[PDB]
Amino acid sequence: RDEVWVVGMGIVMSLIVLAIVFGNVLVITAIAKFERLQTVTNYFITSLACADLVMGLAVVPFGAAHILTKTWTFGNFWCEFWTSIDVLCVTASIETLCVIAVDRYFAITSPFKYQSLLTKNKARVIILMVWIVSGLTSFLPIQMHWYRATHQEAINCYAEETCCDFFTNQAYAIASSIVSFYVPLVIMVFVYSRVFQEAKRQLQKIDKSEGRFHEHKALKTLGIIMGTFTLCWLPFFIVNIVHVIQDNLIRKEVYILLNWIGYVNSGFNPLIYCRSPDFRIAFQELL
Amino acid sequence: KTEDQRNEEKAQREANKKIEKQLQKDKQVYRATHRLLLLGAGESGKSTIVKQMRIGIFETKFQVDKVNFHMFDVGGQRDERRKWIQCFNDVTAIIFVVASSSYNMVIREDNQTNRLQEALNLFKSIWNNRWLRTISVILFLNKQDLLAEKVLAGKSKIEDYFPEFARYTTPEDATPEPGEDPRVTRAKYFIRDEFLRISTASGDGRHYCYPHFTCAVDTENIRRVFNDCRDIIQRMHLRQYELL
Amino acid sequence: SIAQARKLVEQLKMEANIDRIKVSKAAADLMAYCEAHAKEDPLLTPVPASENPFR
Amino acid sequence: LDQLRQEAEQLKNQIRDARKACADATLSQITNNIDPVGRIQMRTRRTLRGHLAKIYAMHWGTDSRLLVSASQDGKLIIWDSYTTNKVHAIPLRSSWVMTCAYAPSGNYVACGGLDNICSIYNLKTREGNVRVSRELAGHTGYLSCCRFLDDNQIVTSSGDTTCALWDIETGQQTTTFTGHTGDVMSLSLAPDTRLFVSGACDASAKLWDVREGMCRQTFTGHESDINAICFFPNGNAFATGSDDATCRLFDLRADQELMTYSHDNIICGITSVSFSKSGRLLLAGYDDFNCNVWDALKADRAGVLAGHDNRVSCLGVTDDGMAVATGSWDSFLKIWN
Ligand SMILES: Nc1nc2c(ncn2[C@@H]2O[C@H](COP(=O)(O)OP(=O)(O)OP(=O)(O)O)[C@@H](O)[C@H]2O)c(=O)[nH]1
Ligand SMILES: CN[C@@H]1CCc2c(ccc(O)c2O)[C@H]1O
Repeated sequence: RDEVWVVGMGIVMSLIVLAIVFGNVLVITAIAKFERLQTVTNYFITSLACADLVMGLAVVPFGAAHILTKTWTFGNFWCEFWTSIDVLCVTASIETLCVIAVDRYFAITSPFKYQSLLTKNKARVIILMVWIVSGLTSFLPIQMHWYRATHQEAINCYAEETCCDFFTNQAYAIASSIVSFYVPLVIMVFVYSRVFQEAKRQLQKIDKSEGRFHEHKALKTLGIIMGTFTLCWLPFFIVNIVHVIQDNLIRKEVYILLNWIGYVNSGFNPLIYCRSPDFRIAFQELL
Repeated sequence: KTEDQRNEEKAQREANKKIEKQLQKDKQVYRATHRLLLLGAGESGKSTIVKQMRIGIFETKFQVDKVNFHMFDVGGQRDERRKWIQCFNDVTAIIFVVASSSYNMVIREDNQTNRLQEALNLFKSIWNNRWLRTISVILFLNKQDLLAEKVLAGKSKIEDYFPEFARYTTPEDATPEPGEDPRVTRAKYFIRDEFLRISTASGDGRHYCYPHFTCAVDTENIRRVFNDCRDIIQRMHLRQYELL
Repeated sequence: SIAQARKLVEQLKMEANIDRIKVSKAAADLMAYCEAHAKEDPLLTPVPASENPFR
Repeated sequence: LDQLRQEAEQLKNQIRDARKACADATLSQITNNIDPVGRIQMRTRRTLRGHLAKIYAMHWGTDSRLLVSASQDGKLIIWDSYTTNKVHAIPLRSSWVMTCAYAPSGNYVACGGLDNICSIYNLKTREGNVRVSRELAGHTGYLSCCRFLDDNQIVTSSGDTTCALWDIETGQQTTTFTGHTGDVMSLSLAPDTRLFVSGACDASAKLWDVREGMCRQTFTGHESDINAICFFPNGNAFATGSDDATCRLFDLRADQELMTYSHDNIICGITSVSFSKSGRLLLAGYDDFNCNVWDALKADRAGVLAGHDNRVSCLGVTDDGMAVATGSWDSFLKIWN
């Protein structure tokens, strides 16, 4: 009954929160403490870890109680604040992934000019720019009345403090979806296609050179990287676009379910982006 | 002391700053330059190759396509033992120059071995060194013209000096430039496969070898070096991640 | 041959004859020195935190 | 020639027997009732950064503050131990250097490398910093170590078997020391100015006399190359480290080794050896990314120094004895107290 549903969901949300916070803090401490892992590339990784730590600490808890209680206890100023924090964290993480992909592409396809282009001071500018861009689409319209729409059922929950829910007009939903998801997605696809072509070419050359005396790795490395992100974040943005266009097509429960499916991707990122042996060695030292 | 000591610190502190700026300026120049270590056996056309590549230790600096390369050649030691090899750990690649023509020739002292066999032993010693685990090698099998003349219309036979030539069968898949007699092709491919046998024995994928065929009067060597360095850096970056 | 061997021969002869003492006396002298200079050594026993310059 | 060859054998037998006769009792048997020094804990107090490449050599000044280091980027940097700021930065003619030294007077610094030239840089003029005062050339092999007898004269060791003593004022070899059959890798000046010892790729180590030029004695205990050497503060004993894990202690008066230091776990080579002021502690660097502290008298390990990301290639102890400094193939230096 209510005991059964409430009890089981309790054992899952707590595990999710603990796993996210533990993984992110472990990665951040590993980067900070040891000078060996300090590198130009790892600054993007620590930015991603910080953003996911903020999201796991902030949005998951308060949101968890809202579904379980069936009511929102905090007042009107905090519902908007929580929504803004959610949008900020999601956008920042998704864009940091694309920044990492572009850095890898430049490192691989231009071996001679990699050292000159990217420097320690240059990376800070990019990270600040992406954080400002993420903040601009998150806090500025949410703090204002731009996000709110005119639907009758909606006008109510903006008037009543009891129901905290997300109702938006078509323009903001479309703009946020395009800014957050699709533009990074096409860039990642093109980048990884070119990188895979380069890897295949090098393997063919080495096979021609030394085949007589002597593709799983590339497909295993990319398939994982692209597939986890696509599976975690693809359905939510398409249903977010759909539900505004078509009336009553998508139920609220399915929307919340896909939104929560999107959240859990934060825990997987430390596993995907920190498999290097240096990361393993360091973890043993503190642990 | 007291007020007086503070006075020294500001100049001294200005002083640390005067230096740090110069160090930061020099680091940018240091990062870009690529260093290649040039090594080989005596009388293997070393000077000819280094001269054609560009117009106790000798260093030559040249640039190709807005990229700076720095070269080191250390012939002063004359030493069979070699612990100066420990220094050259950060080199991008090692250029090895061996004379393919001198198969039927004798080292002057003790008649211990043919000149090529000693070169093969030296290459084996360098390849398996503990410090040089992640450094690649580029081979210039120099004196290609003389080998053809010594094989065609030459009394000397590869069979006597190298017994394994009879058992070896040339692969028909790989072919030379048009017009060459098959015999010289068999000779050069025997010379190359012998080096590749040691090269691929214990590589483990970290470092590779690129065998090239070169002659005295040529200018395409520098382009070959540039392309090989580019390939080495690309392969190192690919292996750094999990793709390759 | 004579030049090389003689040059050594002479050497070995020079180092052949030299006064020697038992290892016991040398060990006792080393122990006496180490015991005498034990207090002055800062590494063996840490000094006051304010005393050392680095800390 | 055979008769001369025959003589080379009888002399060896007499020396070996004479040495065996004097072995009244082992050193360990003498010292067993002596209480151990105990656990030793050391922590980093300063970290010095700024070098572009790895570090081969360093040498503390005669004062407890000053310090000098060398690297392949071509720069000598004279640091300040107390406040960790760089006083001088000097470029170099060649990018390969393997040694450095600091004069007892505190006015000159000498550096050498793969090029068979020894350079002497002068800190005193202070106009446009350092300038190359004296260039010393004439060897046929790379230089491995350089130390100052005095401001006027310097003694060097070469990759060629010969060692030489120079006069800076004229730049010519006053005396030449010969007798090794391999490369000479380290020499240390004794607290007594007259004598210094050498260690070479051949397992033999030798003791020379600067005035006459004659090798006083020879020690051949080791099995492989010797990479480091140092004196006991008394001046009557010296210790060596080799490629194998063994580090031994020799005695001048007894003309034979007294004790060997080794452990079952350790298998990497040695690159540095130094003593404390009292002489109780023997500090040795290792190819493995660590440093071990040995108790000379008890042959029992006491502590471990760790924190470097690569092999340690330099080590030294201040004259006052407060701190020990180590340099590694990582660009950074560390001060341990
Ligand atoms: N016919 C012919 N002669 C060549 C060829 N390559 C080199 N030689 C000759 O062989 C010589 C070899 O160069 P060396 O002068 O021995 O080179 P090195 O650098 O002094 O040699 P090391 O003793 O190794 O330092 C060249 O100077 C030419 O005279 C070639 O392809 N064909
Ligand atoms: C309340 N949850 C929000 C609702 C809308 C939204 C999310 C994430 C990224 C966006 O660009 C959005 O427009 C979701 O996390």
